[PDB]
Amino acid sequence: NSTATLCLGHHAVPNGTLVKTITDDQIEVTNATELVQSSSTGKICNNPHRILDGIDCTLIDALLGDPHCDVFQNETWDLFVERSKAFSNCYPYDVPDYASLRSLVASSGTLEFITEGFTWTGVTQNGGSNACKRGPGSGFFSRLNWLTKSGSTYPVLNVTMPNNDNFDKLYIWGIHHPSTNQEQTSLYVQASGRVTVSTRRSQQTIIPNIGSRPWVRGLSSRISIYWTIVKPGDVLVINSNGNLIAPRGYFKMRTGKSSIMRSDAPIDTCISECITPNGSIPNDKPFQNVNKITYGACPKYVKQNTLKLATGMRNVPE
Amino acid sequence: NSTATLCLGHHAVPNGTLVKTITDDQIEVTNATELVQSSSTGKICNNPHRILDGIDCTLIDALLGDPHCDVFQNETWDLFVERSKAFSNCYPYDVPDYASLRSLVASSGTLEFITEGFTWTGVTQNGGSNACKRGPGSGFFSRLNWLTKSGSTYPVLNVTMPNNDNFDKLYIWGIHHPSTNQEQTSLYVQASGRVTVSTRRSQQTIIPNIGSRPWVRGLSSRISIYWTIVKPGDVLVINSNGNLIAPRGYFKMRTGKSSIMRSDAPIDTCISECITPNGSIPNDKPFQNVNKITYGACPKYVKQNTLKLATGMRNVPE
Amino acid sequence: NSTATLCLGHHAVPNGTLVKTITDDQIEVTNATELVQSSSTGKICNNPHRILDGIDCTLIDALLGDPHCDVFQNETWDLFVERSKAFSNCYPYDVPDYASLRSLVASSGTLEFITEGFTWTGVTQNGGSNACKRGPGSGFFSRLNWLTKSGSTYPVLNVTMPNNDNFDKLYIWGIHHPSTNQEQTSLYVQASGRVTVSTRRSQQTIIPNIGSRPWVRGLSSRISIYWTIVKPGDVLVINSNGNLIAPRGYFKMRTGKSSIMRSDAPIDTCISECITPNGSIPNDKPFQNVNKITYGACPKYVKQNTLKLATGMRNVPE
Amino acid sequence: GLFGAIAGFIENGWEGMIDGWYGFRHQNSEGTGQAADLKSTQAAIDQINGKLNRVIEKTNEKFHQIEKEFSEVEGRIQDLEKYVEDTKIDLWSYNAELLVALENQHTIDLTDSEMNKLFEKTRRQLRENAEEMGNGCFKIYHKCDNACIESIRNGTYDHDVYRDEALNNRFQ
Amino acid sequence: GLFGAIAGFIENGWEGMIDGWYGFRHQNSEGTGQAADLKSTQAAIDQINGKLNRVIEKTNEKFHQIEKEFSEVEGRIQDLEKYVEDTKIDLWSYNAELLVALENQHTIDLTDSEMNKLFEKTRRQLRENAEEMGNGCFKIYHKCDNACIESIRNGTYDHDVYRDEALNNRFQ
Amino acid sequence: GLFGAIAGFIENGWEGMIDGWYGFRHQNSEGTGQAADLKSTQAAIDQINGKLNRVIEKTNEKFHQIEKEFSEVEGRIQDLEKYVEDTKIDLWSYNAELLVALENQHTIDLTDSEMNKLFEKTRRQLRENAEEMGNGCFKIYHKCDNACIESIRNGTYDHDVYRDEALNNRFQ
Ligand SMILES: *[C@@H]1O[C@H](CO)[C@@H](O[C@@H]2O[C@H](CO)[C@@H](O[C@@H]3O[C@H](CO[C@H]4O[C@H](CO)[C@@H](O)[C@H](O)[C@@H]4O)[C@@H](O)[C@H](O[C@H]4O[C@H](CO)[C@@H](O)[C@H](O)[C@@H]4O)[C@@H]3O)[C@H](O)[C@H]2NC(C)=O)[C@H](O)[C@H]1NC(C)=O
Ligand SMILES: *[C@@H]1O[C@H](CO)[C@@H](O[C@@H]2O[C@H](CO)[C@@H](O[C@@H]3O[C@H](CO[C@H]4O[C@H](CO)[C@@H](O)[C@H](O)[C@@H]4O)[C@@H](O)[C@H](O[C@H]4O[C@H](CO)[C@@H](O)[C@H](O)[C@@H]4O)[C@@H]3O)[C@H](O)[C@H]2NC(C)=O)[C@H](O)[C@H]1NC(C)=O
Ligand SMILES: *[C@@H]1O[C@H](CO)[C@@H](O[C@@H]2O[C@H](CO)[C@@H](O[C@@H]3O[C@H](CO[C@H]4O[C@H](CO)[C@@H](O)[C@H](O)[C@@H]4O)[C@@H](O)[C@H](O[C@H]4O[C@H](CO)[C@@H](O)[C@H](O)[C@@H]4O)[C@@H]3O)[C@H](O)[C@H]2NC(C)=O)[C@H](O)[C@H]1NC(C)=O
Ligand SMILES: *[C@@H]1O[C@H](CO)[C@@H](O[C@@H]2O[C@H](CO)[C@@H](O)[C@H](O)[C@H]2NC(C)=O)[C@H](O)[C@H]1NC(C)=O
Ligand SMILES: *[C@@H]1O[C@H](CO)[C@@H](O[C@@H]2O[C@H](CO)[C@@H](O)[C@H](O)[C@H]2NC(C)=O)[C@H](O)[C@H]1NC(C)=O
Ligand SMILES: *[C@@H]1O[C@H](CO)[C@@H](O[C@@H]2O[C@H](CO)[C@@H](O)[C@H](O)[C@H]2NC(C)=O)[C@H](O)[C@H]1NC(C)=O
Ligand SMILES: *[C@@H]1O[C@H](CO)[C@@H](O[C@@H]2O[C@H](CO)[C@@H](O)[C@H](O)[C@H]2NC(C)=O)[C@H](O)[C@H]1NC(C)=O
Ligand SMILES: *[C@@H]1O[C@H](CO)[C@@H](O[C@@H]2O[C@H](CO)[C@@H](O)[C@H](O)[C@H]2NC(C)=O)[C@H](O)[C@H]1NC(C)=O
Ligand SMILES: *[C@@H]1O[C@H](CO)[C@@H](O[C@@H]2O[C@H](CO)[C@@H](O)[C@H](O)[C@H]2NC(C)=O)[C@H](O)[C@H]1NC(C)=O
Ligand SMILES: *[C@@H]1O[C@H](CO)[C@@H](O)[C@H](O)[C@H]1NC(C)=O
Ligand SMILES: *[C@@H]1O[C@H](CO)[C@@H](O)[C@H](O)[C@H]1NC(C)=O
Ligand SMILES: *[C@@H]1O[C@H](CO)[C@@H](O)[C@H](O)[C@H]1NC(C)=O
Ligand SMILES: *[C@@H]1O[C@H](CO)[C@@H](O)[C@H](O)[C@H]1NC(C)=O
Ligand SMILES: *[C@@H]1O[C@H](CO)[C@@H](O)[C@H](O)[C@H]1NC(C)=O
Ligand SMILES: *[C@@H]1O[C@H](CO)[C@@H](O)[C@H](O)[C@H]1NC(C)=O
Repeated sequence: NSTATLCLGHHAVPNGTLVKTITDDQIEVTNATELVQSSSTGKICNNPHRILDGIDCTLIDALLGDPHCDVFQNETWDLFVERSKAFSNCYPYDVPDYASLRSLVASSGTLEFITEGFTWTGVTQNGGSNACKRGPGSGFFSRLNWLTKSGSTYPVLNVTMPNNDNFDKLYIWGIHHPSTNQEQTSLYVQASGRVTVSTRRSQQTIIPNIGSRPWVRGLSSRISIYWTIVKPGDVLVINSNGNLIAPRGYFKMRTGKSSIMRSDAPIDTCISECITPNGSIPNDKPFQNVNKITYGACPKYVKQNTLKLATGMRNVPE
Repeated sequence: NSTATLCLGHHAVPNGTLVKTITDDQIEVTNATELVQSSSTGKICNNPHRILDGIDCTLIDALLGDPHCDVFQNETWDLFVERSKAFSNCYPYDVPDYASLRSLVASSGTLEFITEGFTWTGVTQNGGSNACKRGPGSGFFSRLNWLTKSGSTYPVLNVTMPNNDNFDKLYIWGIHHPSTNQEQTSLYVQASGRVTVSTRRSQQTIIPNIGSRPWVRGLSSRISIYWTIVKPGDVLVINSNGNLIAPRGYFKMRTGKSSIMRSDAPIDTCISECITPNGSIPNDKPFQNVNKITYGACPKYVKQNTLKLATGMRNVPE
Repeated sequence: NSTATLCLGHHAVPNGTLVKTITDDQIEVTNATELVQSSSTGKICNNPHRILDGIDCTLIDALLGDPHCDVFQNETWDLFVERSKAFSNCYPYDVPDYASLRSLVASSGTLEFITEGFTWTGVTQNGGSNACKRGPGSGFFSRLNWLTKSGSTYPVLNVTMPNNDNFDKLYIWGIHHPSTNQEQTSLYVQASGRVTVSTRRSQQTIIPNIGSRPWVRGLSSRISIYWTIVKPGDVLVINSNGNLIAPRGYFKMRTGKSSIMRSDAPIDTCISECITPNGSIPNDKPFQNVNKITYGACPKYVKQNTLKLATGMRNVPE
Repeated sequence: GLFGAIAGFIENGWEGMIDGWYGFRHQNSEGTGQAADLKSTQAAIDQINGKLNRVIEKTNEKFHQIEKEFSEVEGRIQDLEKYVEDTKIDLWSYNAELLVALENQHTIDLTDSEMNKLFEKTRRQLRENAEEMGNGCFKIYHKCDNACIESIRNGTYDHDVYRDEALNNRFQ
Repeated sequence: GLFGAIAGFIENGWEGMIDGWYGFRHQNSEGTGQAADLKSTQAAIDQINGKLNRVIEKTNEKFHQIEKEFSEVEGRIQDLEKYVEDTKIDLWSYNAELLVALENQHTIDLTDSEMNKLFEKTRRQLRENAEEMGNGCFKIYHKCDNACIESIRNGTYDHDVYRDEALNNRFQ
Repeated sequence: GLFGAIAGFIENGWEGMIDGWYGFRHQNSEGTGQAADLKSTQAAIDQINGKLNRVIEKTNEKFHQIEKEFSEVEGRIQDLEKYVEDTKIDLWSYNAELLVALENQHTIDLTDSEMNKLFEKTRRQLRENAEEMGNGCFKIYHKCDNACIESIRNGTYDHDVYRDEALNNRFQ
């Protein structure tokens, strides 16, 4: 022979992968990679985030000072984990605008409580209850002060507190709703109560609502919880003539990266930067189809369960 | 001739269609299809959805039991249609947070009312009014009970109701705001009223506001409407000493696909899966420019009035 | 030579520009244009928009009639500019739902006030205060009327006002919260006040809260501000027996293009169609990275600081 | 328009073509004729139909939503609802525009590419018995019948039978 | 870069070219020269200008909106407003990025395609009197003047006049 | 699939190719052989890797957000939150779909273009000593050794040494 030949071609694989294109919906290529992370490990790694496990306590009960949440004093968290087995074992209470306070305290990241010296003259301090036993005797919340009449009278309390620091102060107070019209006058000689808490720019006035409620842990009275924020240079004034659950100090308010998450997954000692209510998930892929609630540097939640990206040419076998 | 010729070419049409491209704004192709549905038929088809025509009644009046809406008892809807010619012809009333209750009842999909046996001892039941005639005599709402004094006294009502079923219960109650200070003491001997409704986790206390209002159908008194939701395992307690519009039972609360829509379009017997306040529109195209309020499997509302997609090659005529 | 040559080629430039592509991240082309406007001039041009400079007054104080904001009567704005050096120098007050009223009046675009003739018989009009000096003597807000007892009694005020025009009317009223229980009975002989303002479809009843507050400009009393909207064909009724800050007329309510913006930038006499809190920015580019608060025909706020679009071929130099 | 076949070196279209999208037209020693090619037309039709029926299948089904028309002026909640609705509408209209703008360009370019592919195949078939005249036609330098053009149309042209005659005709 | 003309079989650019974007450069029996081609440059400029003025026309005009900067901490409404704003910004930045990334690629590919189209047209003009030397130039096997290259430039080259001379020059 | 090289005039792939993505396979006077070409494979791999590592780098980091799961029925605020979440999810899924749909098409077209570029370069190298047989192979009309094919593979083939022999072999 006095000639030659030179053929050109490309490679192929026996099994390729089906991908979607602009024209076709199923076209077979030599290789593809997955873009949607759709599985979780099942555990919540405690690095490099600071996770706090709220075993049997919610955030509000750990704020108020429930006797079975006394291990949560001055807890500093980066992410609070709330379990579903949580319950309350103190005086039955109620919070108007509960979600607002829960999100305000969850995003602050601290339970640091500075005690202050209030002067309540003419009343009896450190009221107790048999529904909130702290030890073998009666008790109450550890951050609140239940004031009642001193002997035979209940004067008009009028107290002040200035803010000379350079941070905001959070005060938590409450009002007591009695059960009958006889226990009102046996604790506060006045036949009607009223609580006013005022700063230089706002004011809140609450009046107790006497009535009967369902029995909860042996009581038909209630407590309503309110809060106030004092900014640097402001002042706080508290006026009352009955039905006052006074504060004992203030919480320090911070700003940063902190949140809260309801999940029943255990906690291990791995390392991951993303946390979902199902556990920690890796973040090598841009999208995820596990949960739409996420904390950290997490991929985005999509509705598709699989998306393959082609990293090779078309597959034309023999 | 000892040669030949072989020419290649494509087809063209006399009139083509102008489309937009990445480069050009008007390029002429041989064929194009429309992608934006911009017309409506004018009628609301009643298949395969279950449409309810609220001719002269709103949702709240059909809930309370207006005497000209007594045909709407236990109506089950998939989409409630509210007309603009609707009016009220009973005792003038008022609802705080009206939109919340309207959206809560609209998305439930039922007006099923189970009557319960409450025991009100010491008062007179079945109060009436001359502004809400049901027949030839005086009347009232059919789902509420207007209690007044029995002879010369009005005791403190205190009633309970437990929830032993496995679904949620919706209770609708109210409070009566009188016109003068003489008609207050002639219906409820106490010079001030108060209504407390409480579950194991919430409480609502309302106090009547005596005053004069504009005359509506011959009355200057008012009624305020409130509601409560009792979850399985909970309990309801009602305490009062005057100005109580008691309930007669509970509505059953469901979850599903249901809504409400304001429209003045008639109803026919066609078949369509999408419904707009202009009528039913087909859903063969991905986009629509008719209304941004839609029910069903509807295309998306865009601001453009026409969008043509090319389904052929370019048009180069002779 | 009995042959020739004909070469083809393209142009290149010595310095080209780096752009991003679908494949490459840095590819050098002959020319590129910028798409993100990332600088501001620093001043707010007053053409062709109508800008109003609220030097030392907020919108609410210019609405109520503060004595140092009397130059803002019947101001018509297209964009209200609020400075940070603003303060109040009148009776200390308080607005529940402040943001709602601020956004309602900001988007209306007028402070046009029509005075109306109310008849208050049995009381003393034009009350004053030493914290709101208008000139050398005591004063008050110019749009409100402080009524007190006339000699020895304070009758039950009951007044009406119909709306026969074809526009909506905005009424601004208030309630006075005293400091002690002695100054209540020295201004309004009744030991408890109440204010009811009602239309044919709504009602608002407020009761004063006696208590002490922080000292602001020499006073510990307060004023709470409420508003009502009367639609054409409706009617307004005001009932009271103490603690009423009556209105003097109504504001006219309009609908259009108007808003409000907090900024500390000066105002010049240039021409621009977009306004940001940093000043006016040109709008030749589709995107901007200056501020996410904008008024007018403004580009969209993106997070990228530079985006270059290629307007030439690739650059291959010698 | 990226390959330069349609509206490029082919001057105009053929309005007398009603069988398919692409076809042939020969001028022989026995007269003239015309025909079509099913494969290119079928490929283009399948691609365009796949694209079309890809985009128009539905994805949404909404039953309960928020209120979008109000009769009063209220405040913060109404402002937030109107802002949400305006953002959603403005963000969906941009997608509606961009999808069409991209797909029209891709359709035009693929329908232009099919013609170039057919031309290049026909050129590769006539190995050295034809010359390209620059306007879309081939000059075949040997003498065919109505059965020679049909062998070129159904892909069984045997070039080596007419090689010597064509080479002596074109080069001398 | 899909056709391999720019940065492909053409080694570098011509920095002495200031008339247009694409042009010629001949080496003759009477000297050298240089010129440009208006049609390809005009097509590229028109396409790029159409694209540019397509994207930069405005679509939005907003007058009243929601509050985006707060001085207090309040609760649910402020959280929802901040979430809405963050979602809107994050969803518009992605579009801003993707539009530019796609259009730059399309611009580069079309400006590469125009060169290949010009080259292929010039090759189709010189039917069999020229050979492609592989680096962007044609070797013309007959002898032209400064008036022969200009007939190739303005599209009226007559190949059949120099056919016999070129065929005897290149093949023997 | 726009250039018609892969799945076009090249019938099938080579499953015995394990060195690179593109390669050669010659049939000589001394036997057969096979090899690969590093440059085209490297260009394709670099482009695909650049694209891949372009899309997968992260952009978001969220710490505090709104509530997305509720235990009660409340009213307006919950409805607005659910609407916001549904809109965000529906608007991000469309982008997730469209990005992949566009990039797969571009990847396929570029991996098809590289083959055509290699083919056209190899055709331009063998100036007039080879003929294209229409199925991806060249018939070389002079006699090479295992050292002649390797000069064609590493880009230093000298066509003018075998010109006279090839011209007398192919044309006579
Ligand atoms: C207004 O109306 C409400 C509702 O009807 C009344 O409230 C009820 O008040 C009574 C108080 O007399 C409550 O009774 C008590 O319940 C306790 C808890 O028990 C429940 O659960 C256990 C199982 O865990 C059941 O076995 C039991 O039957 C209950 O259903 C009991 O522990 C109590 O027993 C204790 O205390 C009383 C008094 O201290 C003793 O006499 C008993 O012997 C026993 O030691 C008691 O039975 C009842 O639960 C309340 N119901 C609700 C729904 O809250 C108000 O009293 C009424 N107000 C007025 C002024 O009349
Ligand atoms: C506090 O201030 C308010 C407002 O000023 C007072 O309210 C008004 O109260 C009077 C009651 O005396 C209302 O009067 C009645 O209006 C009825 C409806 O009519 C209106 O529309 C018709 C046309 O459809 C007009 O012709 C008519 O003029 C009205 O404008 C009339 O039908 C009534 O006539 C009936 O009843 C009275 C008493 O029953 C009879 O004496 C009459 O003869 C007639 O049969 C009557 O005219 C008035 O509408 C109220 N105004 C508003 C705006 O609500 C409060 O009374 C006041 N409170 C106190 C304690 O002083
Ligand atoms: C319930 O509790 C509250 C809080 O403790 C009491 O309120 C305080 O009330 C007193 C009134 O006696 C207020 O006192 C006055 O402050 C004015 C403003 O001054 C402040 O700032 C200046 C510097 O600018 C400081 O120098 C000064 O010390 C203050 O800190 C002073 O100008 C006043 O002086 C004037 O008036 C009084 C009476 O008119 C005269 O006797 C004085 O001589 C002087 O002319 C006065 O000192 C105090 O500011 C209030 N505190 C707060 C936080 O509001 C309530 O009084 C109390 N209620 C009851 C019923 O007991
Ligand atoms: C992550 O956890 C969520 C919540 O537990 C899971 O979501 C539920 O999935 C079940 C089974 O499909 C459904 O019946 C529920 O309605 C879902 N709850 C929702 C959507 O709120 C989710 O499946 C988990 N994902 C993984 C990968 O484990
Ligand atoms: C569908 O109904 C809506 C509401 O009735 C129509 O919208 C109105 O159109 C008129 C005329 O253009 C305008 O004056 C109104 O301001 C519109 N109301 C709005 C936008 O809320 C709409 O035109 C109807 N569409 C069709 C196709 O009939
Ligand atoms: C426009 O004004 C805004 C607000 O004054 C500027 O934003 C601030 O920039 C500084 C410096 O980078 C930051 O410390 C602040 O946190 C920013 N405030 C925000 C984001 O609310 C912005 O930089 C200005 N832009 C221009 C181009 O001048
Ligand atoms: C392809 O077209 C050719 C046209 O030439 C067909 O061939 C001819 O077939 C008839 C039928 O037997 C013979 O009489 C002729 O002599 C053939 N002519 C030539 C030039 O071959 C052929 O059958 C067609 N093949 C297919 C598969 O359609
Ligand atoms: C295209 O270019 C050719 C260059 O050759 C132009 O032709 C010449 O025209 C002049 C003017 O009459 C004559 O004197 C020459 O003899 C021509 N030479 C040839 C080789 O034809 C021609 O006019 C140009 N045409 C256009 C339309 O621009
Ligand atoms: C490119 O490939 C050719 C293959 O022919 C290499 O050349 C040969 O080189 C050897 C080594 O000196 C000589 O003995 C042969 O005579 C050469 N043959 C020919 C036909 O030239 C060449 O070295 C390679 N070049 C590169 C840069 O890889
Ligand atoms: C397919 O690509 C992945 C990475 O994208 C790589 O790890 C794998 O080896 C490839 N498959 C083959 C058969 O090479
Ligand atoms: C919490 O921190 C504060 C400030 O450091 C400190 O005063 C207080 O004692 C701490 N709480 C406990 C449990 O000691
Ligand atoms: C244009 O396309 C539509 C469907 O997309 C088809 O029904 C119609 O027949 C086409 N036009 C022509 C002239 O074929
Ligand atoms: C509505 O349904 C309930 C439960 O089935 C039933 O008890 C009641 O009687 C029904 N209402 C009417 C109008 O009968
Ligand atoms: C680059 O383009 C801009 C407009 O897009 C133009 O003004 C400028 O002159 C161009 N650069 C050069 C070197 O021509
Ligand atoms: C404001 O406008 C109204 C109506 O034109 C007018 O009655 C009123 O007097 C104006 N205000 C002043 C400051 O005059």
